[PDB]
Amino acid sequence: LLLDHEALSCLLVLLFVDEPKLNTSRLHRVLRNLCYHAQTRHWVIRSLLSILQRSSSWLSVSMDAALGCRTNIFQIQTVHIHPQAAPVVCRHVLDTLIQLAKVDFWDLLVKLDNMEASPLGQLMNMLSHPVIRRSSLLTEKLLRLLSLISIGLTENQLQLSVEVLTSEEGLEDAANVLLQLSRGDSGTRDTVLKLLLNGARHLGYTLCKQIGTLLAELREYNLEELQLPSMSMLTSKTSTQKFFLRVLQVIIQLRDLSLDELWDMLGECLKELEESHDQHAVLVLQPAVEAFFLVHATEQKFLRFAETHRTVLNQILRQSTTHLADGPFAVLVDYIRVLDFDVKRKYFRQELERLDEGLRKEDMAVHVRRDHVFEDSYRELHRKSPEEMKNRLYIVFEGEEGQDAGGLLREWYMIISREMFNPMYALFRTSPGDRVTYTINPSSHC
Amino acid sequence: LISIFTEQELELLISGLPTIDIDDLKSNTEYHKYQSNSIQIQWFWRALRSFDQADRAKFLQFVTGTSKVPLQGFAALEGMNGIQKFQIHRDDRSTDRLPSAHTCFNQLDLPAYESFEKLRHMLLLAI
Repeated sequence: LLLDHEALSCLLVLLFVDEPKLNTSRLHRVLRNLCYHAQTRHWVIRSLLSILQRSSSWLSVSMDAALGCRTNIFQIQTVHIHPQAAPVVCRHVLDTLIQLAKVDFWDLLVKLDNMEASPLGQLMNMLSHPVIRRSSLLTEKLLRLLSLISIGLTENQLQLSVEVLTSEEGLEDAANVLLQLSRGDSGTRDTVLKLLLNGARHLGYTLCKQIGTLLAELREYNLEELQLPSMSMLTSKTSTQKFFLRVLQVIIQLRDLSLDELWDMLGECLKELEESHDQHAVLVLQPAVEAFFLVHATEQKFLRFAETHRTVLNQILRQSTTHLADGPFAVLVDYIRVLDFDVKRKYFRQELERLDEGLRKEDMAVHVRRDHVFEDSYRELHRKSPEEMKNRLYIVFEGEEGQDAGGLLREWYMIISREMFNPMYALFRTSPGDRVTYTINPSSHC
Repeated sequence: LISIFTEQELELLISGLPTIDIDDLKSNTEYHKYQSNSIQIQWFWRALRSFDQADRAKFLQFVTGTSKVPLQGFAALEGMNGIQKFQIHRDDRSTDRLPSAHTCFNQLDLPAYESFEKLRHMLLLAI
């Protein structure tokens, strides 16, 4: 017992006062070192968690909370924290708890003023309480905390509402939490899977309602660019599309949801967007298409989809910078008629660079004579390895002046592609019918 | 990794997409059983103008067998027996079969397809 509970209370009062200068990371390292003593740690955490619950004269600390409102953080009459200061007390306490997770108090506090795995249940209940549930920041911090600590039914419902309701990093920490919880018990795995499916079904039902309004309004738009106001609630950063896709990515991460009324009306909606002679107008359904190809095309119906919407799925892929073989649409690598040439060219160039990404490519000289380039190159290169060939060639013509290496390379390629069809090498001959094409010269055995 | 391209697309990858002077082709088209003001021909030119550069190139390969653009223009378009202009022939067989090409004559046989949309679909399915 290095320090008593009154000295710990004096240190912990520093968490309430919001001073920018104060080094609270150093205070966190003091509390961390003190919390190596197990009884000190346990009392510290029980106090910090009582501070969270109570957030949801020496002690005269005036915090500027709003405009023209300078609140006293403590109301003593049994000690309450004025709800304007609460979000800051929460923010500092979750900041301390994140370090302790990497690694009575009120009555003592008034006595002054007058002169991991068990409380995970409390921290999961904390998600229901309003000052936290409001603040995306406090939610993100609490979720990071839970994601660290994780290494019941209502508490999982409250964890899932964090995804079905409103933070990409905080919801990826929520994904980590839901995974690491599912690692624990087959029964919590099952209950969290079934409650994810329940929420995803609610989201799907309301998404079908939204797209039904969208399709109807496109009908009323045509039957007499696209800025249908029904589109706003799909463009929105917090749209049910992004919630549904997020939840499905978590479902698919836990696998290691029958909605054909949605999928067929997404279908006819896409068909009525494509017939409406606008292009980016599809993209307000890109995440619903990516959800379709997540739930389907399991690691078929997606093939009939890629046929009847082929040019649409191509507009999707062409607009997306998501790399074809790292995104969801990678499955269609093998059904190649369903992509545009330049989409396949982009996939080609990205997969080539990915496969050869471990290889450092160098610059490499090639010394040739203007009159012998073909045979000098054959001698130089024909025993070279493929990875040495993959180096960037710069060509030096004997005694010629320096020039732009790019233009000199283009000339080199041009001259070579000419000399290929010089009969003196007997490599290629023109089709006697066409007379402008070229095929392997059957007289190269000379 | 190369097998993602078609036999057309590997040519377009190696030698690049050409710029097609549709006006030069039109200036070097011969109509045998169609005429230059037939509605299927106006649909043909509308379709070919509507195709992007890659589908235009696939058409050029379909009818000439190559994407290569003649330096002097399509007036210098070669066939089996010397300079042969591009040529569109009406295929008097049933109109539920695709157009057909005889590239050594640069010859297109084209059924009298009943509509712009159907003709465009059949041509795009051919290429």
